[PDB]
Amino acid sequence: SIVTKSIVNADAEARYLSPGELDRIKSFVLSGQRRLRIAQTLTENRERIVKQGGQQLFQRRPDVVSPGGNAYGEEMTATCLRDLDYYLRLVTYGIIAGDVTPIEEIGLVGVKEMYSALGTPISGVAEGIRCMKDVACSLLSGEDAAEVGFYFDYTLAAMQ
Amino acid sequence: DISTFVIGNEIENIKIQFIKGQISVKEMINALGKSSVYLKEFYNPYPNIKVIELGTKHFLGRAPNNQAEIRFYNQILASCGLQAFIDMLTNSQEYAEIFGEVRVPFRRFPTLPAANFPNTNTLFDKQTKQNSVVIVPSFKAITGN
Amino acid sequence: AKFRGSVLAERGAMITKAESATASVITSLRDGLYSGEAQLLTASGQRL
Amino acid sequence: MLDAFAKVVAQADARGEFLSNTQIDALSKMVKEGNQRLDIVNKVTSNASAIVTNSARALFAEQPQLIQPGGNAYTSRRMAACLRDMEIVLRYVSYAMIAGDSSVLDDRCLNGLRETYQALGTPGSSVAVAIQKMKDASVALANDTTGTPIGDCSSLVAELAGYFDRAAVSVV
Amino acid sequence: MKSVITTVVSAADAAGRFPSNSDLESIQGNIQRSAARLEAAEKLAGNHEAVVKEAGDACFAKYAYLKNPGEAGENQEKINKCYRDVDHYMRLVNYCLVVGGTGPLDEWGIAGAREVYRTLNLPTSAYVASIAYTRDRLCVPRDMSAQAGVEFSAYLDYLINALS
Amino acid sequence: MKSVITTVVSAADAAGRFPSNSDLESIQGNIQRSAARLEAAEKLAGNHEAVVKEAGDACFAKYAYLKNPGEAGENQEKINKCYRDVDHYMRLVNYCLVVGGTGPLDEWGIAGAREVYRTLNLPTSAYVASIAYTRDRLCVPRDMSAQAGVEFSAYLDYLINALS
Amino acid sequence: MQDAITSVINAADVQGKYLDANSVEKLRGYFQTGELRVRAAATIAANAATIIKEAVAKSLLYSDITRPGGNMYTTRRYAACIRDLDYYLRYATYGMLAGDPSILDERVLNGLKETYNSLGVPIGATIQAIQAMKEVTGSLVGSDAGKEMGLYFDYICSGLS
Amino acid sequence: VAAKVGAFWKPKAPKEVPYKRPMGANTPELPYNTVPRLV
Amino acid sequence: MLDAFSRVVVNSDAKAAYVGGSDLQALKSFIADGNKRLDAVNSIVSNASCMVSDAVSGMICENPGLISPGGNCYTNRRMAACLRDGEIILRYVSYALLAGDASVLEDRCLNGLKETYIALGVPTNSSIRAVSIMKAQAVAFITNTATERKMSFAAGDCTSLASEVASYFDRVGAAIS
Amino acid sequence: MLDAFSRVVVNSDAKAAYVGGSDLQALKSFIADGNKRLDAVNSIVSNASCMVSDAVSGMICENPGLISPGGNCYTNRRMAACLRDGEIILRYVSYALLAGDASVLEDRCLNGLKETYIALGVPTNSSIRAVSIMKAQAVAFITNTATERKMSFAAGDCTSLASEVASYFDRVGAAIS
Ligand SMILES: *C(C)[C@H]1/C(=C/C2=NC(=C\c3[nH]c(C[C@H]4NC(=O)C(C=C)=C4C)c(C)c3CCC(=O)O)/C(CCC(=O)O)=C2C)NC(=O)[C@@H]1C
Ligand SMILES: *[C@@H](C)[C@H]1/C(=C/C2=NC(=C\c3[nH]c(C[C@H]4NC(=O)C(C=C)=C4C)c(C)c3CCC(=O)O)/C(CCC(=O)O)=C2C)NC(=O)[C@@H]1C
Ligand SMILES: *[C@@H](C)[C@H]1/C(=C/C2=NC(=C\c3[nH]c(C[C@H]4NC(=O)C(C=C)=C4C)c(C)c3CCC(=O)O)/C(CCC(=O)O)=C2C)NC(=O)[C@@H]1C
Ligand SMILES: *[C@@H](C)[C@H]1/C(=C/C2=NC(=C\c3[nH]c(C[C@H]4NC(=O)C(C=C)=C4C)c(C)c3CCC(=O)O)/C(CCC(=O)O)=C2C)NC(=O)[C@@H]1C
Ligand SMILES: *[C@H](C)[C@H]1/C(=C/C2=NC(=C\c3[nH]c(C[C@H]4NC(=O)C(C=C)=C4C)c(C)c3CCC(=O)O)/C(CCC(=O)O)=C2C)NC(=O)[C@@H]1C
Ligand SMILES: *[C@H](C)[C@H]1/C(=C/C2=NC(=C\c3[nH]c(C[C@H]4NC(=O)C(C=C)=C4C)c(C)c3CCC(=O)O)/C(CCC(=O)O)=C2C)NC(=O)[C@@H]1C
Ligand SMILES: *[C@H](C)[C@H]1/C(=C/C2=NC(=C\c3[nH]c(C[C@H]4NC(=O)C(C=C)=C4C)c(C)c3CCC(=O)O)/C(CCC(=O)O)=C2C)NC(=O)[C@@H]1C
Ligand SMILES: *[C@H](C)[C@H]1/C(=C/c2[nH]c(/C=C3N=C(/C=C4\NC(=O)C(CC)=C4C)C(C)=C\3CCC(=O)O)c(CCC(=O)O)c2C)NC(=O)[C@@H]1C
Ligand SMILES: C=CC1=C(C)[C@@H](Cc2[nH]c(/C=C3N=C(/C=C4\NC(=O)[C@H](C)[C@H]4CC)C(C)=C\3CCC(=O)O)c(CCC(=O)O)c2C)NC1=O
Ligand SMILES: C=CC1=C(C)[C@@H](Cc2[nH]c(/C=C3N=C(/C=C4\NC(=O)[C@H](C)[C@H]4CC)C(C)=C\3CCC(=O)O)c(CCC(=O)O)c2C)NC1=O
Ligand SMILES: C=CC1=C(C)[C@@H](Cc2[nH]c(/C=C3N=C(/C=C4\NC(=O)[C@H](C)[C@H]4CC)C(C)=C\3CCC(=O)O)c(CCC(=O)O)c2C)NC1=O
Ligand SMILES: CCC1=C(C)/C(=C/C2=NC(=C\c3[nH]c(/C=C4\NC(=O)[C@H](C)[C@H]4CC)c(C)c3CCC(=O)O)/C(CCC(=O)O)=C2C)NC1=O
Ligand SMILES: CCC1=C(C)/C(=C/C2=NC(=C\c3[nH]c(/C=C4\NC(=O)[C@H](C)[C@H]4CC)c(C)c3CCC(=O)O)/C(CCC(=O)O)=C2C)NC1=O
Repeated sequence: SIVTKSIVNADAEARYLSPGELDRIKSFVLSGQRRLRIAQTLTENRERIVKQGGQQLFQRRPDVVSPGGNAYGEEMTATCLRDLDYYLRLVTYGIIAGDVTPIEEIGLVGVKEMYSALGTPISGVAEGIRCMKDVACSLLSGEDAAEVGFYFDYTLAAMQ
Repeated sequence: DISTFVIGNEIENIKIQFIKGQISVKEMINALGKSSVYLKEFYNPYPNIKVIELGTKHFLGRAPNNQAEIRFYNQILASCGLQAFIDMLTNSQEYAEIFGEVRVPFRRFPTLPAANFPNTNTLFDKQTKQNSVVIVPSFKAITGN
Repeated sequence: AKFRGSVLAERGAMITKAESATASVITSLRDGLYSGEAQLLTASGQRL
Repeated sequence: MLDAFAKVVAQADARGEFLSNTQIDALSKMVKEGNQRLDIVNKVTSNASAIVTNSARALFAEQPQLIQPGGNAYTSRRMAACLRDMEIVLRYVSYAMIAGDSSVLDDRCLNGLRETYQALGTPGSSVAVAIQKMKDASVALANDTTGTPIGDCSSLVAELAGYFDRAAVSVV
Repeated sequence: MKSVITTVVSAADAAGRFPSNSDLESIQGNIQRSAARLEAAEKLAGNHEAVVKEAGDACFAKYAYLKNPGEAGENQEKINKCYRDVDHYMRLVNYCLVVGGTGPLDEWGIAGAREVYRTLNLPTSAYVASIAYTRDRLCVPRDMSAQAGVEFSAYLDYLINALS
Repeated sequence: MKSVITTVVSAADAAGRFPSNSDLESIQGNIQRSAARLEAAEKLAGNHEAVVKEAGDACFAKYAYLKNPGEAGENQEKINKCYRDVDHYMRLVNYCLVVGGTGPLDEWGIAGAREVYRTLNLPTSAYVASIAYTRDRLCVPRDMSAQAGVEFSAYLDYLINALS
Repeated sequence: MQDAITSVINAADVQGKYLDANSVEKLRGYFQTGELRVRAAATIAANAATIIKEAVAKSLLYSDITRPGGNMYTTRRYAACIRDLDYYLRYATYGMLAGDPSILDERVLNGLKETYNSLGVPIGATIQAIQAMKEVTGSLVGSDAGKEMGLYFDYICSGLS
Repeated sequence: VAAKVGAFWKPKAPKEVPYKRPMGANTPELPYNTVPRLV
Repeated sequence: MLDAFSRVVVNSDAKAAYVGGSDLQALKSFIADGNKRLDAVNSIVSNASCMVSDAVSGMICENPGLISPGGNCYTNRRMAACLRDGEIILRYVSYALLAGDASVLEDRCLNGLKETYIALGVPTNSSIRAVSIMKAQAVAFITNTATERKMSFAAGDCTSLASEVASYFDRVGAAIS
Repeated sequence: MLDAFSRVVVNSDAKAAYVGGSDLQALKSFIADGNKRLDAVNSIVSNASCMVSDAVSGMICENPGLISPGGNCYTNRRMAACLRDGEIILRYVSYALLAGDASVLEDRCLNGLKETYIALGVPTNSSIRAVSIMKAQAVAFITNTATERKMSFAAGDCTSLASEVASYFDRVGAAIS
């Protein structure tokens, strides 16, 4: 949350929120009705984003679903697509919070040591996040897509 | 080890800067304790009274000595914050005597102060997040000023 | 519009920092780091 | 014995996987190098009598105790055995150049050779000097133009020099 | 091509006179500033591949509209030309620290640049976001000397003034 | 090899200079020292089979258990390889009095020699009992000059302290 | 610490669901009052020293607490007590912006009743100084903001008893 | 995916300028009639 | 037009390369032996009107076919225009000594001079002798071995400046011919 | 590198022989003629500044295309790197005369010099001219037949010191050639 992240920056320096930090929190709450409409555009398009984003992934990385890959089998490919739904849900949390804090604490902290324990290619999960960003950003306008595009951009770099 | 509570890029430049021999063990420890990883781990969830007992534990290997020390660090954490706290520990004369610029701090079983032995043993014998108790909240007031 | 204008420099700078770490872990892996006998003797250095 | 193409197949069978799409594309660069890798093997095979003899003659000029009586390369039978060890190591380096993988070199030639020269008394620090002299005679002959079209063969003679360095630290 | 040297040997060539005592007194100041500006050139020559990476994506962090279809960097080989355009300007700033004047940036970077970037639809507001990021990330004890960062950041806002 | 002229020229090249006039003094001081140093080496080369024969059997007089069966002087061929080895060390000292340094003794006769004699079960005390006999058989009249015997007895001292 | 936004996202995330229509109304209730909190938080940061000055004069100044034998008698003991009122005013302003008292349970109230028992600081007089800060603050920020700020002044007083 | 190592925005230089050059005062001083590292 | 620092950056521009620590060290020695360059320009420009009156009248005493009618330095008008022709050449050499290369000498003084003297009928071999006496005059003043005037310097070796000024005077002779 | 003393050691170790007899006699000649040799090294390092610059600027006035644009000594960055090469070559021929053996010249200076002078494109026939110019100066400063400067020496025949330093200079010539 933009509010929580600005308080821990002030509490660390033992001070009050500066007028520049308070001015950012003001336009964060006033733009809440517009940011709630961007998160609901993705919430009503899960079937298209997770199905298309997962179909595009298996064409750029066919070896993860081929016999011998991590996501091989009916139940294993389903868990594969289950994870793209976990990360699309967190991106809607971050659009509403105004910060990458919900994505970081749920599904980015300890994610590399996690996937390495299951034997999952971390670069195959970043490829599926880049393919969901292609579907999701095509549902939005010029602005309101750069906003959605950032939370997909951070999840890529932070995951690698 | 940081693998379970970091994303992976918070203290990556401090590591590369140390392996090149550019910074000493004392600079790598000051730069490591005043990072976003330490602030998120040992400053946000706890009050300043518990942040003092953890700061001496990690950077000095011992619990707080006496009341004059608790009220000295408490005034730093009220005015200047966390990063001025870490500088007062690493730049102290006690640090330079026992750890210098080439050693990493250790558990440091103490003897001489009145309760520093049993207090330092309660800090280092408890596991991380074992409970939310403050070991040395303060010293019971001795008569006088 | 005012909200984005205040966070644009914060956001692009935190993405550059995350990619400088990936580039460093890749040149460090090829440079022989993490191949030591003390790294392969841990369980998390075997996953890496 | 497996080449560069069968090396990535053997690494993927131990994981039980199909080849990745960047692994097919990196094998398509080796096919594109191709005609040039065959120029390097053609240039050190057509001069293989002169790589060995010019770098044998240069070895007994700096180390004259090797051909003194009692030295290791002193007799007709021990001199002819030094000249064919140089011709064998040059043979398996050119096999490893055409394969793209040092697996024919260190299974057929380099494995067990350090412990063999110690059983015979052969100074392995002097075999390494004779290998490093064949390296300079080969890389000076790999990058001359002389009937080939002009281009960049620099990462292929850096691989040829790497096989000679591997054989020279494995004899001692 | 614009130096301490070339402005005093073409002023006395235009008057038709010899090198005078005021001409040699300008070449004395070329000796004195050379310790500070060649230090800034040597730090830039060893670190240029990381300072055009972090300043090239200060353009695209600020201007996300440039990656739309029909825009300036819309495929990957136009984004690589953008970092190449930044790396051309950092090479020319490094030449000005060596020469001792804005000669290589005037002739090879600035002359003709308004006509090119208007014809080719390249916004110069995104070129100056790349150069003002580099001027604002300078740290005069950390990155170079005190006076090495005075004239590293003087050729950087010579580009900012001539592209705006 | 560190030598007479060589060790000055190699130090006048690490500084990159020409031969100094204070670099021609230590050359002349090393040429005048080598006059007596060559007189020792001419004596040892002109009469070596006599000085080896009487230094070899001083080892077997002191260590008469080496001629026992099972030991390092058991055959006659193992005896002849003992007098060969004393003649090898007297030859390397002759090379050290010409070079004017302990270079030939280090590379060609000391490096790895201690590890050879352990694997072959030869006592290093028996190699030094034949060089110690040669050191004090020297007489400053009737053998060489009193200055030549100082250089000759220092390289025999370097070899004694290297084997033992 | 977690604010009203964090607590609404948590109730949905602990089921694995997206934000439904009930979650969006709880989020609109926060965004509506968010401009009144930013305005009270800016006026408290400017009069932070005047609020504590006016609040001590009303409660602690001329009593047994400051006379010889009181807890705030000596000068070190007077400065140490107004440094505590800076803690309470600064952290109650964090909790008002966030709309959650979660930062008071962690950063303020943990181990605080045990610190005051060791030193001998009076609890009944501490609560009366925080209640004087609630009046002085509610006069600067009005009734709407003053009734929200007093919700966290009361949280400290109830956890301190 | 999307790794940016080095100067990714331009193809590297050929680097094919390998030639010998006398190392005045940098030539390694070797032993004569021998090889290094003891025997 | 160019100097020695911008001659370096047009060589690095041909390779699209940054000028760094290899060929910065050749420029740090240019700055360090830089007061030697400024004393050497100052000694040329202080003896310049004796130096041009002696090289032109030295050219007359070598070849006295220029004082007979039909000569090219015959008239009183042509002697002034030859004594002005030889101090343009000294002026552009001392620009090239002060700068560090001979690209002010190529562009502004030696462009079209060969085509001018052919169309004027100015004899070429008498002119090379006029700049060769100026070459021997220049290396005498800046190594301080002049027989009629000695100037006060600090002590040291300036023979590489005097081998640079003779390459500038040989550039004038090669383009006239 | 080897001097005259190291070389008889490495030539007799290669035979397992003692140093004495005909090989020790040639070492007495080095000791006897020791003062005489050190003047021949002294009569080079005192003129080593103007032995170089007379040679580099001497080959320019015989082949003046080297300063024309396109020539190899055109820019001041190319002319300064040629003056540095004539001093490096003369620094090792002085080292090889002082040591009495050509091995410091053959290893540190001429090893891989012919392969470097073609990759840069230095003209070979122009480079061996300046060596031949420097060769004539060295055999003149040693025999004391230098016509612009004499030296105060003792009386005696320094033949075969000049013939030995003649044999080093054409060894520099036959390397790059
Ligand atoms: C050939 C190069 C010359 C020539 C040489 C002679 N020099 C003679 C004697 C001599 N030389 C020096 C200087 C030299 N000795 C040093 O110790 C040092 C520096 C450390 C140097 C430069 C000295 C001091 C002497 C001794 C003077 C004396 O006592 O008389 C010399 C005569 C002795 C001999 O032949 O060995 C000769 C012939 N003389 C020549 O005619 C040519 C041109
Ligand atoms: C100093 C008063 C500043 C400060 C800044 C920090 N900079 C950090 C990294 C950094 N800085 C630059 C630009 C700089 N490097 C160069 O090589 C040149 C010019 C030749 C310049 C102007 C770059 C490109 C980077 C990233 C790579 C690197 O670390 O070298 C930095 C490290 C944290 C980070 O990665 O962002 C800091 C803290 N230091 C200070 O204390 C103030 C804020
Ligand atoms: C001086 C009065 C001495 C002394 C001298 C004697 N030496 C006798 C025989 C002898 N000497 C050598 C010298 C040898 N040691 C060396 O270091 C060198 C040169 C490097 C040499 C040549 C040898 C080989 C011999 C044996 C010859 C032989 O046995 O025939 C000697 C006896 C004469 C003789 O036996 O012919 C004497 C008196 N002896 C002394 O007591 C003082 C200290
Ligand atoms: C003016 C007097 C200067 C000066 C000039 C120098 N002139 C130098 C050499 C030189 N001068 C002449 C002309 C002169 N010689 C003649 O035979 C005749 C008449 C027929 C005249 C007028 C010639 C021919 C030369 C030599 C040319 C050459 O060597 O190639 C000269 C260099 C030698 C020296 O240092 O003396 C200088 C410096 N000298 C002065 O000090 C005042 C200031
Ligand atoms: C690299 C070490 C050489 C060099 C090599 C090049 N060869 C090029 C093309 C080429 N090579 C062949 C022959 C192929 N068939 C064979 O039988 C053998 C072995 C005997 C070989 C290598 C052919 C037929 C061709 C032309 C076919 C084609 O190009 O499609 C080549 C590319 C040409 C260019 O880049 O211009 C290179 C670089 N060239 C060198 O300069 C070094 C010394
Ligand atoms: C004297 C030592 C020579 C000689 C010289 C003459 N030059 C004459 C005319 C002339 N010279 C130039 C070139 C000069 N002017 C410049 O502006 C520049 C550089 C930018 C240079 C190098 C020009 C253009 C002209 C024509 C203009 C004019 O006529 O004044 C000249 C006059 C010829 C005549 O009318 O008789 C003379 C005598 N001639 C000689 O014989 C010696 C070698
Ligand atoms: C070579 C042509 C000369 C010679 C030159 C040396 N000059 C040295 C020091 C030096 N020179 C100057 C003169 C010059 N510098 C200026 O700024 C101006 C006018 C504006 C002029 C005319 C100065 C001021 C200095 C002082 C620098 C210092 O000493 O710190 C010098 C010493 C070595 C060096 O610093 O380069 C030399 C060798 N000396 C000669 O004998 C020939 C003739
Ligand atoms: C020559 C440069 C150096 C040298 C060589 C030397 N080698 C031998 C003897 C043998 N060498 C081998 C070598 C190989 N056998 C293999 O199968 C392979 C591929 C794996 C190699 C490289 C073998 C088996 C022998 C013994 C059999 C034989 O008769 O050759 C000798 C002769 C030793 C002897 O006669 O006792 C010599 C001299 N020695 C040198 O001094 C050079 C440095
Ligand atoms: C020696 C000095 C020197 C320079 C400074 C550059 C200047 C320069 N840049 C470009 C060319 C370009 N420059 C950019 C740069 C940008 N576009 C963006 O998205 C951002 C606005 C911005 C930097 C972040 C792009 C995309 C092109 C290619 C334009 C095109 O192909 O249409 C061109 C056109 C020629 C070509 O297409 O190759 C030129 C002359 N070139 C030089 O030779
Ligand atoms: C220890 C032994 C040793 C040497 C002998 C020299 C040899 C040498 N010279 C040059 C380099 C050079 N050498 C010359 C010299 C000449 N070119 C000519 O036209 C003339 C014929 C000739 C001198 C009169 C020039 C002009 C260059 C520079 C070439 C260039 O930069 O393009 C280089 C390349 C290094 C560099 O460019 O900085 C080397 C190794 N250097 C050494 O370290
Ligand atoms: C066009 C330009 C041009 C030059 C610059 C000169 C350059 C030059 N000088 C010499 C030849 C020489 N150069 C010198 C050098 C010197 N003499 C001294 O007394 C000084 C101390 C020192 C200069 C500092 C010596 C000693 C000789 C040998 C002949 C002589 O004694 O002069 C030679 C070779 C002559 C030969 O032996 O065949 C050449 C070409 N000649 C030219 O044609
Ligand atoms: C034993 C050490 C000690 C000291 C010194 C001390 C001071 C002290 N001074 C006070 C007030 C005060 N002190 C002053 C003092 C002054 N006004 C002036 O103009 C003068 C410059 C200055 C006196 C020389 C005033 C006016 C007040 C009342 C302020 C108010 O109520 O607003 C108060 C609050 C009311 C009270 O008296 O209880 C304390 C506690 N307490 C201590 O324990
Ligand atoms: C961030 C949360 C937090 C708090 C609140 C905190 C309080 C705290 N209050 C302290 C003391 C004190 N606190 C007081 C307070 C008071 N005296 C009165 O009469 C009043 C009733 C009351 C103020 C309203 C006094 C007088 C002392 C000093 C006791 C002494 O010196 O013996 C001390 C001991 C250190 C010192 O003396 O400075 C701590 C650690 N620490 C924390 O981390």
